[PDB]
Amino acid sequence: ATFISVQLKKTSEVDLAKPLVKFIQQTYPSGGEEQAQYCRAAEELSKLRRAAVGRPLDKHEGALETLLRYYDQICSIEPKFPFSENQICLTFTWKDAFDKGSLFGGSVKLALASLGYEKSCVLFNCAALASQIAAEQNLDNDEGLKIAAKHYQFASGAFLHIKETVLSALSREPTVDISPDTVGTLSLIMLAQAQEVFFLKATRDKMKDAIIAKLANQAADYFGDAFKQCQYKDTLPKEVFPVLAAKHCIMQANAEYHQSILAKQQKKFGEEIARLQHAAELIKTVASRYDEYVNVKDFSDKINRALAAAKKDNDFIYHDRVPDLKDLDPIGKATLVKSTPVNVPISQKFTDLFEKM
Amino acid sequence: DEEALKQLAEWVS
Repeated sequence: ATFISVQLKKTSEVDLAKPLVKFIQQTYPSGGEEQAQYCRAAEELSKLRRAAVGRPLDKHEGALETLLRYYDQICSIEPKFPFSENQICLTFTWKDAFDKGSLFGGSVKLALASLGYEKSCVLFNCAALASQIAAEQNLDNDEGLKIAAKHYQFASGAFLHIKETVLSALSREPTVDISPDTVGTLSLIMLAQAQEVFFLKATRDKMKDAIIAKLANQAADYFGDAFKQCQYKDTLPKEVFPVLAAKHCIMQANAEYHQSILAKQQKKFGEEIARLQHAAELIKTVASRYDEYVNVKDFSDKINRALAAAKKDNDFIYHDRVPDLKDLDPIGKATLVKSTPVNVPISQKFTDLFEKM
Repeated sequence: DEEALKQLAEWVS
C-alpha cells in the first residue's frame, strides 16, 4: 500500500488581535463593556490561529478539527470586518508547500494583506492534514478503510474548492502550490485514492469479482488522468508521478485479474487466459519501471499461478481459442466517490466568536 | 448490479 499525502504549508506568527481590537472601536461607541468583549473574542481567534497553524505536526482528528474551526472562523469574519475594502491592517505570510526555493537565497514565500489568501492556505492545510491522516490508516481494518475514504474525499473537495476560488480571493498571482493547476491535480489524486480505498473495501468484504473489477477499472481512470496532469510538470514531489503511473497499471491489472475470475466461473477459459496475460504484462511493466516505489511481487505470483494453471488445462482439455484483447468486452466502471463540497461550517459543532455582531 | 453498490456508497456515510 503506497499512498500520496501532502505536506502542510508553513506560516509565520501574526497578532490577529492588535489590528482587530483597534478596528472594532468604530461605529460601536460602547467604550464600556459589550463592545470591549468582542475584543477578547479577537484574542481567542488570534490564539486559535497559533493553535491551527503554529503547533508542531499532530496527526489526529485533534489537530484537524483545530484547523477546520480556524477555517470556519476566518470565513465568518469576512462580513464582520472590512477586507476586500481593506481598510484593516493584517499581513499573512506563507511558504509554498513544495518549492524549496534556491539555496542561492531563501524559501518561496508570499505575504498578502488578505483574508482570502489566509483562508486559502488554511483550507490547503486542512486538505493536506486530511490526506496525511487518510494515508496513515490501517487498511486491514474496516474503520481504517472508512476514515481513509472519508478523508481522501474531504481533501479532494477542499483542493477543488481552492481551485475554483484562489484567484478570486487573492487578487494577486498565487504561489504555485495553491494555484488552480497544482490543486486541481491534488484533488484528482485524493479522489483516485478514495476510489482505491473502496476497491480495497470490496476486496476485504470479498464482494462479487464483477464489482471489484469495475471499482479497480474506475480507479485506473482516476490515476490515469492524474499522472497525465503531471506528465509535463515538476511542481509536485518527485515520487508523485511514478506512484501515479504505477497505480494506474496496478489498478488495470486488478480490473483484468478480477474480470478473469468471472470469465472462468462462466467457463470462458480463453478469455480468462487473455485477461490474465494482460494483467501479467501490466504488472511486469510496473515491476521493472517502478520497483523503487511499489512491491508488486505477490500479485505477480498470484497472476502467474492462475495463468500457469489456466494454460495447462486449456491446452490439455478445453482447447478454447485465446481471444485478442480488442475482441473482449470492456470492463465497466463503478464510481463510489465524490469531492466533498466545502460548506461552512466544516468543523464539528461550530460557534462563531462574533455571532451577535 | 447497482444494488450492492448503494450498500457501499452508504458505508462512508
